[PDB]
Parts: sequence; C-alpha cells; structure tokens
Amino acid sequence: ATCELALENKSLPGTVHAYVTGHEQGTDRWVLLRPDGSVYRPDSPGAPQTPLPVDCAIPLKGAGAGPVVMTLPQMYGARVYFVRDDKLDFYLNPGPSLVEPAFATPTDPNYGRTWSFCEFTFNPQQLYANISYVDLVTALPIGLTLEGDSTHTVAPLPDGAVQRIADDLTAQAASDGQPWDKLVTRGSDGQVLRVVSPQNLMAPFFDRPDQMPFRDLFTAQIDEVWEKYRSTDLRIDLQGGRGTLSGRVSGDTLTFEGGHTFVKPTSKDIFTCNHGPFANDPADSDDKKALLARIAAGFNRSIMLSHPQQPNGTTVADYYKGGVTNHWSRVVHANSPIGYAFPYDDVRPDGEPDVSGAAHDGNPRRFTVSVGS
Ligand SMILES: OC[C@H]1O[C@@H](O[C@@H]2[C@H](O)[C@H](O)O[C@H](CO)[C@H]2O)[C@@H](O)[C@@H](O)[C@@H]1O
Ligand SMILES: OC[C@H]1O[C@@H](O[C@@H]2[C@H](O)[C@H](O)O[C@H](CO)[C@H]2O)[C@@H](O)[C@@H](O)[C@@H]1O
Repeated sequence: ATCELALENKSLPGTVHAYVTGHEQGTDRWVLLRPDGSVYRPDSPGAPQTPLPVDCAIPLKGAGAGPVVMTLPQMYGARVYFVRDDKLDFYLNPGPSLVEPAFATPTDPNYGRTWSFCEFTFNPQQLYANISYVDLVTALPIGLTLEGDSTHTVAPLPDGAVQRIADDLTAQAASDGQPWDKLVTRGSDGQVLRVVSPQNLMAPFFDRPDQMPFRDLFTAQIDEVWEKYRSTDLRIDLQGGRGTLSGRVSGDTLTFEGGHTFVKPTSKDIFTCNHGPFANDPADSDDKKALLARIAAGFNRSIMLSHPQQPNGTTVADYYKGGVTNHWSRVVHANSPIGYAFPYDDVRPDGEPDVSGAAHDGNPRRFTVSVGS
C-alpha cells in the first residue's frame, strides 16, 4: 500500500524546497523522493563526502497556491525537510550512507541556511509522524495533518516562536550566567535560525568533560535530592495499573524494591536522559525501565524535592520552578502549543492530556506537511 504526501507553504514569500529521505521497507537502503514523484536510490560512492549526484529538492508551489501532491512509498527512519530560498547540500559516504545536514555543528554547509525537518515512519501497520522539540526549534516551523481512518492535526510552532525562545533563553543566561544563549544560531542578517537543546551543545565536549557547558548546573540540586532520600522513601508510580515502588539512597545508589539501582546522576545524565543511571540497557526489566523514565522526567522538571510520590499527584504547574531546572524545556513549552521538549517529556500524571506532537493512523490516505501559517 501507499498514500499521498502533500507538501504546502501556507504564507511564506518566495521559494521553499522540501526533501523526503528514509530507508525503504526491509532492504534497509537509503532512499530519496524525487521532484518528478519517483524514487532515487543512491549507490555507494567512490569516496567520502560525495555530493548527492541527483537533485532531490522538491520545489513547493507559491504561498497559498495549494500543495505539491505525490505518492509516498513505504519507508522508515524517514524525514521531511524544508528550506527557504536555497536548497540543502546532501552527501554520500561509502555504504551508501547518507550524510544529513547537521543543525548543531557550525562547520556544516547548511548551518547558515533556514531549514527544518520532522521525522516519520510508514510501514504496513501505520504511518507515524512526529513533531518534536527534543533537539531544536527553527525559524521554519512545521505543522502536519494525517487523514486516513481518523483525522489528526499537529499545530506548529506559532509564527515568531524561535525568536521568543532565543530571547527568553538569553534572558535566562543573563541572570544565571549559564550558557543558555549559546544554544542560539543567528544567520548573517541578524535573524534567528534555530535554537538547540543543551545536550546538542554539550556532546562536542564529551571528549573533554572538564570543559563541558552546563556540567555543574544540576550538581548541587542532585546532592540535595540524594540526601533527602537517604532518610525517607521516594515512591514512583509505574502507572498502567502496575502500582508504585518505593526507593531509598544507600551511599550513592538509589535502590528500589525489586533491586532496581540508579547511581547518582550528573547534569549530563539529566540533559541527555541516556547516561549515568539513565543509560538505556537492553538488560533492564520493564519495571526498571519505567522507573528510569519517571526519575529522569522528575529531575528535568525539578520536582524531586517537592514531590516524594510521582508522577500521579503532580501537575504541570509543579514543573520548572526555581533557578536550577531544565530552562530549555521550560521555555519551549511556554512558546509552543504542543510537542515534547526533552527525551522523557512523555511521562505524565494519569488523567492529564496527551501533549505529544505525534500523529498516527493505521490506514493513511493523505499525509499533509506544511510550513507557514
Ligand atoms: O534530531 C533528532 C535526531 O535524529 C536522529 O535520527 C532519527 C532517528 O534515527 C529515528 O529512528 O529516525 C528518525 C527519522 O524517522 C531520525 O530523525 C539521530 O540521528 C540524532 O543524532 C538526531 O539528534
Ligand atoms: O517517526 C519517527 C519517530 O518514530 C517513533 O517510533 C514510533 C513509535 O514508537 C510507534 O509506536 O511505532 C512506530 C513504528 O510503526 C515508531 O515509528 C519515535 O519513538 C522516534 O524515535 C522517531 O523519531
């Protein structure tokens, strides 16, 4: 089966291009959709850093003129990119391995361009798409609509969001002296191109951790939490009817009934949600994995001291209070109507609404991706 892909520019002036990349079903082979509606499957190149030998930029009709509609073949690990005025430079490495534009590295050929992307997957069970602010927010916000069985819509960042986000974060940096302003990327014309989450600014310095930005942001708060739960229980509700598990800190290990163990975390762990006690290990039981997500979420939201039982009984109003918190997440949530801002933002108290930026349908007919408003 297939379905229609509709690319639209609602209101921006001039020229916008879209790119569709992914892996085709089972072959695992990199693949790009072509302006003419056909598929381009590159062969492995003769050298690294080889320019994409076919032009796969898809020109969008003018703002308001309607959509470019083509046939979407099934694929996974897929993306839709947009870029204004220019095109994007893609490359090939021996494999074939597609070299993707790196929003968070300043030497990248596209670093100064105005571009964005969202991620999707289309297998025979469903089309699943996702607007996510876990990594970046851009001056080219994407919204989408999926028609099939149901109709699902995901609202974009509103016009101007990325400027507000950049200003709020610079304002934060002015007060706490932390490198929040370095997450901003401004072109040559003064305009804001994107803002990136702290982990994307920290990962360069994983090599040299003694120079990592933000390395000591959470250090005091973490020690406060660990000392609290040396003398009283931390109750984590696994939810879904699985009930709660109580934990205590012995020395530097937080241990829950069932022998689930978490070492003292670092600011790095909290921001990545994937190191220290939050590293994903396939050798972990499901309870251990439930505990991990909820504890990472609570540190990001700074509710570990205020709420000994969580997430049930907490609300969004409890999140991101005080000087030391995940201000990236706080500010993105303030300036966006829906979508996640950090890797475990999906943790929510029972009864609270789903605020994920995903849309999915088991029988997709048209997948509309748009820019502008
Ligand atoms: O910016 C988000 C991250 O993109 C990552 O690539 C995604 C995953 O591999 C996922 O499975 O597939 C989607 C496309 O459907 C990709 O976007 C990953 O490469 C990260 O480095 C990157 O920060
Ligand atoms: O669309 C890309 C994003 O897809 C995500 O993984 C999906 C969900 O887990 C869903 O339940 O199952 C579908 C498979 O049909 C997955 O595509 C999401 O977890 C991201 O990693 C990814 O960027």
